[PDB]
Amino acid sequence: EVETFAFQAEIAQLMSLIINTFYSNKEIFLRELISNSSDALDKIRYESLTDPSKLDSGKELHINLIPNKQDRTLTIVDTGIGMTKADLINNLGTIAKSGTKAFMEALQAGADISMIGQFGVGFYSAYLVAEKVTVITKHNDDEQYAWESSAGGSFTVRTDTGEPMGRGTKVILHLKEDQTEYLEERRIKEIVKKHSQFIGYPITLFVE
Ligand SMILES: O=c1[nH]c2cc(CNS(O)(O)c3cccnc3)ccc2n1-c1cc(Cl)c(O)cc1O
Repeated sequence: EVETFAFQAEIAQLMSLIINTFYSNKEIFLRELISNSSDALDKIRYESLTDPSKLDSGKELHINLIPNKQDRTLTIVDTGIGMTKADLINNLGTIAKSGTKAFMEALQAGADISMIGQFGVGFYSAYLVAEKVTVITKHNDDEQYAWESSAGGSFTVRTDTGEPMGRGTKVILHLKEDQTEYLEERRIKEIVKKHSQFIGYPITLFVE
């Protein structure tokens, strides 16, 4: 059973802006996704201070970067708080309608696409490099779900019966044919060092 949803008009417009605008500094997508993972990890860290049983689904708080040259995918895995099915559907737990507005008002006021994260809609910068994005998530209060979208105004949600994660979120970037540089170890290392060198959780770059 696959459910198909329409993006809210402001999100479809934000996604069209990211896909169609000429902007060479595409590498910021990784900073934005690592920042989202760090926010999810802060959230489970905080919640577990009062209820340590919330870490029954996994005590390790980390981020893994997994390139796969054969599948042409870059996967960002975190063991953060995860998202419920409702959260996924409601713009991946973001304030995307009000954030898209504030980002649009900022762009007209002298901002560039790299400031997207300040408006809480940094997730959608994944479409700077990916033709398709799959989000696998597991929250303690819900089952494991897979969100997916190739943009074009719609997304799907289905239960994920493949590899249970325990808790957290997996962002699978199906890279555009001319964005394969983001599968190279030296390029990922460079971007992590430049934009995410002081994240409060271990970032492990997997090798092939
Ligand atoms: O899976 C989750 N759970 C998350 C939880 C948070 C924080 N959620 S909360 O605290 O409910 C919130 C919502 C809206 C505004 N302020 C705070 C942030 C990112 C999360 N993520 C997450 C989201 C994206 Cl898009 C991602 O790339 C990776 C992630 O781990």
